[PDB]
Amino acid sequence: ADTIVAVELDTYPNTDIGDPSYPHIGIDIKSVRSKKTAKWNMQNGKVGTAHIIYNSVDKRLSAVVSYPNADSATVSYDVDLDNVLPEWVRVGLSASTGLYKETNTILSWSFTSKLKSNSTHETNALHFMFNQFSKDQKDLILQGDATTGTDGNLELTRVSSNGSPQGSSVGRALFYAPVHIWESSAVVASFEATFTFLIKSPDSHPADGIAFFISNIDSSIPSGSTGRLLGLFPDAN
Amino acid sequence: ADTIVAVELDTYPNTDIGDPSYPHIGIDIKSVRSKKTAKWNMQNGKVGTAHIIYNSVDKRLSAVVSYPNADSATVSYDVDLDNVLPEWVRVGLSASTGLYKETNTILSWSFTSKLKSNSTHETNALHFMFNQFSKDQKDLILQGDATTGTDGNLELTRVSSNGSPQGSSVGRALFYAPVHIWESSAVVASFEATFTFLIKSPDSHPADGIAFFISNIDSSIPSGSTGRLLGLFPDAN
Ligand SMILES: [Ca+2]
Ligand SMILES: [Ca+2]
Ligand SMILES: [Zn+2]
Ligand SMILES: [Zn+2]
Repeated sequence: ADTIVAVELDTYPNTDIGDPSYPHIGIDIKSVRSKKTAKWNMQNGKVGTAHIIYNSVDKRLSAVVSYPNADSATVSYDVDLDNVLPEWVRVGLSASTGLYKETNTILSWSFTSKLKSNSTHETNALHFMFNQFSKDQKDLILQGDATTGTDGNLELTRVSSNGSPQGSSVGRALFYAPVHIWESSAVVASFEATFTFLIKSPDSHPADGIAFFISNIDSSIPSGSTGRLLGLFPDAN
Repeated sequence: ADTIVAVELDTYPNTDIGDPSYPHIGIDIKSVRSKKTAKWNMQNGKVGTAHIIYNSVDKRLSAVVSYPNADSATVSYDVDLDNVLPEWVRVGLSASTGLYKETNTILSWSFTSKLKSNSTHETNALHFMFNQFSKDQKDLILQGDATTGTDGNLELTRVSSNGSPQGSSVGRALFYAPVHIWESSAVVASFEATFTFLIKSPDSHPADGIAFFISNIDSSIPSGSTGRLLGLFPDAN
């Protein structure tokens, strides 16, 4: 398989393979069996605010989710990013669904790497601010059945049936450029993300969530993920 | 031919094809026949400080170069980036020489676009700070005969024969990711650069200059450019 670490904002409680009995936020080191979990409200179509950092002076890998007028879920996990994730990566988004429908609209996304040339000697960035996912955005290598455009939206489903987004839809949003990580020059590359989603209520028990992965520079949709495999896992372990 | 706009930090006076009598800074719209030139010092092996902006609030493609203990050579040309430079681009550096030698050591490089979702609404970036050109940098699709690494350097020559870098060699340094420009979402993307270089005196009348282009998303070394074509124009017109 391909080595990949994601932040599952899972919206079906996958009762048989490791997730809790509630729709949560998790974090995944190569395994859909997660490393932390945290309770999530699951509001209807409301916007977004999720935020993921990792320094290596404090080596916790963090994430929060708060709708505006809602609380935050600090689902931070301590893991050693030294030996778990390859030197040059390809960041981006992954959502899926299967037999249940939900909206996986992303409207904005950002990033900032800062990797330790000689720690003070002017580290390297890849910062962006994608508030405007257009029709013909071409630094995205969006796999699967992802769409974009028509508005400022990134639609990681098969959409526009009145926003009832055609279940067993999987879509990935691999960003174009690579970033140095593994450790080697050490690994304080304090990568940030802003993950402003929209999960509309389709009045249909909405369930499978969007992830935010960091993968190897090569990828595909692994062995089918039309459902609980969450777009990036080949296997349910 | 490839639609291209360069900014020349020329060291060779090309009287025949149209450069003035001294080593100059200039600016190019689809031709080596520049629009404006200015006085540039051309010292020996010293370092670096160049700077290129374009604010469409002011439509000046301004450019200065300073050695420390030197002046600032403004070569700003009125150009409307509306109709001259493609809807998605591929930025990068370009150095070349032919029949004369020069060292074209680049030691750091940067960028910052800021492009107008809805003018205030959180312009998109692509900021990087390459102070750490590695041996195996892979967000560069460096063309020609450019090299990198072994130290923090981006050697746009064939070099290391005591760094007297083996005349008639060309190498460009195309960055990986594109930028939306042409106008379409209007063109206030104030793209900045910082271009810390080092032109060693080879004891051989140092000549052919380094550039800074914003080309099409495809390019090459055009039709052979071992010399006056400055790495990027197919023809001298
Ligand atoms: Ca699920
Ligand atoms: Ca020339
Ligand atoms: Zn889960
Ligand atoms: Zn010139």
